[PDB]
Amino acid sequence: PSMDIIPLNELFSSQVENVDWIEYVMSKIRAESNLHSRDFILLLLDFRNSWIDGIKLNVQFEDFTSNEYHVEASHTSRIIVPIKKIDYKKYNFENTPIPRIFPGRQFIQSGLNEEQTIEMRQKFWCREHIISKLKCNWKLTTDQSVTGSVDFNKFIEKFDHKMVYTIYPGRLFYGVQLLLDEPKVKVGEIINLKIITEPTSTCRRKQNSTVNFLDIVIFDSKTSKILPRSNRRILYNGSLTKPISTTKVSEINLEIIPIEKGRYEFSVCISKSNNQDGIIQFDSENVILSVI
Amino acid sequence: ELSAPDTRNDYNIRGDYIATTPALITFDGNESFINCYEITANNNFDSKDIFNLKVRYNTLKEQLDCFITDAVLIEGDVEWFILFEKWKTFWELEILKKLKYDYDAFKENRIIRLLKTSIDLNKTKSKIRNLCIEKAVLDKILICLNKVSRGIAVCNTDMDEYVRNLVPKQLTVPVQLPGFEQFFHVQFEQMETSHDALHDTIATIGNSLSYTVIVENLSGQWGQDVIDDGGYIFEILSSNEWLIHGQKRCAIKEKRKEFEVHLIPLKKGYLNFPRVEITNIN
Amino acid sequence: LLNMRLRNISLKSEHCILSSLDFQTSKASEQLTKKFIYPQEHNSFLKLNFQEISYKLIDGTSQIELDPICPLKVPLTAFSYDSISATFKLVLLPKSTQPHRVKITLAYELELHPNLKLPVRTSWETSLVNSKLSNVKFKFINSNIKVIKGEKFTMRLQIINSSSSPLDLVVYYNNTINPITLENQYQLHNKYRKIAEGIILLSNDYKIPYFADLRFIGIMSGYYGTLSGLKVLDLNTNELIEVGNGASVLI
Repeated sequence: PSMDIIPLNELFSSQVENVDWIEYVMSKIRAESNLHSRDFILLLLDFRNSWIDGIKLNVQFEDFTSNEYHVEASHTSRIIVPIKKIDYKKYNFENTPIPRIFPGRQFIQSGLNEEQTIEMRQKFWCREHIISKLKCNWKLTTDQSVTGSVDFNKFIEKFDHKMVYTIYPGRLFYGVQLLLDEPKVKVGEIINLKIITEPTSTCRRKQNSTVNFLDIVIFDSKTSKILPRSNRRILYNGSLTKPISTTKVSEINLEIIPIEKGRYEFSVCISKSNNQDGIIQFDSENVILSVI
Repeated sequence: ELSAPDTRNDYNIRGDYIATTPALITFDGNESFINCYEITANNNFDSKDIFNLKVRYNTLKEQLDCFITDAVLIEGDVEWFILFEKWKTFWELEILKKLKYDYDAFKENRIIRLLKTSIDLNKTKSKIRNLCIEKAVLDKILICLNKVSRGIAVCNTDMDEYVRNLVPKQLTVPVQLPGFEQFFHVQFEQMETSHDALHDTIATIGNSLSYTVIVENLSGQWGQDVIDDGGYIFEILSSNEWLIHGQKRCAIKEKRKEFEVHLIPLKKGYLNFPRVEITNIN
Repeated sequence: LLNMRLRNISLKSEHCILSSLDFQTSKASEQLTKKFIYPQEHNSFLKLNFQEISYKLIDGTSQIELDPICPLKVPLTAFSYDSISATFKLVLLPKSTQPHRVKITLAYELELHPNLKLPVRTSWETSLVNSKLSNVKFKFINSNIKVIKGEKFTMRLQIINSSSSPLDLVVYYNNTINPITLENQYQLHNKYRKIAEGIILLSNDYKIPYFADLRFIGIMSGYYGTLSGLKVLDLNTNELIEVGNGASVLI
């Protein structure tokens, strides 16, 4: 009787690799050596028992396995499954499925009809993707062999707006990777940084400013980003604002002339304009480099 | 471009900025455009010469109206054969009072007049009459630069044909001081509360004065404050300066002010006055 | 009037009180004897500190400063040793003695002996989270102690009630980015993103009915000071009060 979805950022380590989901994501990422994280989001189910004995609670999503999740009498327990997030460059998701009573009533939509009619379509189609694989099998604790399932279509409520862009990239605007030369540069050396941006199908709401202003912000990999005047820390050519199109895969550059450092971090944001409160999204792509 | 001076220095500069991926790297008088230059020193120590910058700037106010001139009202080479030619200086007495929208040219809205005087200006056809591909077809192009303002119409495509290349070239001082020495303080932290995970800012200095001083500040802590008393122990090498600290307290107004108003001072052994401090809390 | 001395005391509330005296060279006295020293062809002074001691002023007591000290002698300098006091509860201003022994010097003889002692009071003087309604005090039974390694761990919110309806309330973590000078927008966004996404709280709406265990897992690194998010909520309208307490490095 609740639901929450949380992304993932830490690669993790081998000595803690004994709980099921981290060894699942690590084992899945032993091959396919382009993804590391930020693509293996993590959804938080919370099973609650309204009965009078323990149950054992497996869950299998796709090839995910579980432990012997021993639940108790009236005890809520939280069960953690990892999913690769729904890519909109493997699909399109602009289809309403008609129900099973073809009564031909042919009703209205009655909102901003290009926005909510496909927005709630995005909601219950991502709900269709979550429902259509998630499988549980439960047996009562040493007093039966009652091995049944537990259906979910009376349980998963809707998706709120956090639980759309957490599950579905393509709710927010630009897909961004960050292509870098080396992570292990010495001090006196010059590095081209190369972000690569992908404008989306869901830029169709505006089209007005084809130009859209980004930023590049540099974090210390503790906290507390360096200022524009990055004195004795990092050096660069020109103002970092460096526009992109809402047309195609634009590229951009800087020249991170490093000076007297270690363990930096680079990430962007999207600002649409020059003014304050123009900023509309903050990406989370955080490529770190070290300086020796 | 920053380059060599007029001596036989041959300094191994490697930093530069040519606009190589754009040709139009804009600027709008509120942001930075920081340009950085690695001037690595040659076979000797770096001297005190005068270097020279080379900036090939241009104002925006000639660039933006080329699509308002060579595209909007000079399309056909017969419609711009004689219509422009006998009134080019009349066009340059017309477009010089354009007063374009350089107050909202940050976000969008390039190539718009900002409504200085739009309606009274069309009386110029009366007292002087020329070819109607200019005298009657450019008032529509004056409306086409009044409305129809494109946010970014790829303005580097129609730039290089008419943009003049101004070139300021200022000096560059390499301004500095002259006293080279060194230091190396060593330290070992004494427990206060718990280790807070200390992080380093830096270690370098440059100074020359009369009754000269060299002040230093400690590292940066990112746990709970009033932190561990750093106990320090000197190796005040290669000189004889004057110490002023012993076993400070690392999140406070204490400062290991190793002053130097004294002798044993070599001169000009590097790019400036330098004394590589390099404190070590290990 | 040869070496100006000052004592600075800082009140570390989670430990003892720390007070450090500080010697200096007193420049308005150094140029005095510099004039006669360069009259006798000497560049700087050679005062020798041979017996420096802080004693706890009482009927009779003495202490020992919190690191090591040799018998030193410096020309134009400053030194500062630190000694730990005892953090008083309320209203007892302790006093100290702070004796010293500067030995001056001349041409291998004529060591004019000096001594000084400035006795004064060592009181400069500039984690329970109360409920702020009915003294339902919360304290973690191991606060600020956790070196986890992205493993599970358990804590202990020892709630202390009025023992008058002691079964009332529910904890929760609120994994949601709060909705908030442009880099003042970005620092608040990075703080609110790393708060609401780094740890999970495996017992979410635990509904406590007076210990708790509260197992977390913690999926990103970094020092999480003050551990925000971990709210409780109680029988009245909105007792949405924080814990504001406890911290964990996760590496």
